[PDB]
Amino acid sequence: SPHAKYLRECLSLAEKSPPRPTNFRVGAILVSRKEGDYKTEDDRIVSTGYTMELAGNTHAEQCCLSNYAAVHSVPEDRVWEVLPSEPDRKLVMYVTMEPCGKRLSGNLPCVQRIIRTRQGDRKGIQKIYFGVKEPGTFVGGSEGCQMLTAAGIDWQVVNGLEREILEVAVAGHENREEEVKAALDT
Ligand SMILES: [Zn+2]
Repeated sequence: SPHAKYLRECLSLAEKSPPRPTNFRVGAILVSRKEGDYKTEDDRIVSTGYTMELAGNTHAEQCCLSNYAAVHSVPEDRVWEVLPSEPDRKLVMYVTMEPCGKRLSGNLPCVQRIIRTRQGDRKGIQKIYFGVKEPGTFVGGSEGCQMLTAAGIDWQVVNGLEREILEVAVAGHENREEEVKAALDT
């Protein structure tokens, strides 16, 4: 019920990303939600991010977590130590596209950044919502979803925004419109 609204807010974040010929403009919002029969009024925003918000070749999930790490004065790879881990609440990430499980560079993929948050006595991110079951990379596929399931992280596709999410994501690409039509065909 609130999921489409959160993904529209994610799409507005994605539009802050600079269009480039090889990037995927994505936005992400991390939410703390009461477990069970929750009220969206009681949601708390924990962090936000978008592709290339931070210098270099950064993804939306990466920027979302690194923003929180910077505010809490820890290195980005130790953000798991400071993310909320409260009784009766769960961390939920909304992101326009499926988190990637493979990156064409040496950078850690987004699903691994998500899985990393569950360490020690910290619950980490418990569920991912996204609007297109394709990663924010050229690879395509569902490897991100498979890695989430293998790690015990829930995920759910929210239908109805696929074309708009893709049009924004690949706005900087030479063959963007033909590429959108192919992704919607998939
Ligand atoms: Zn990614």
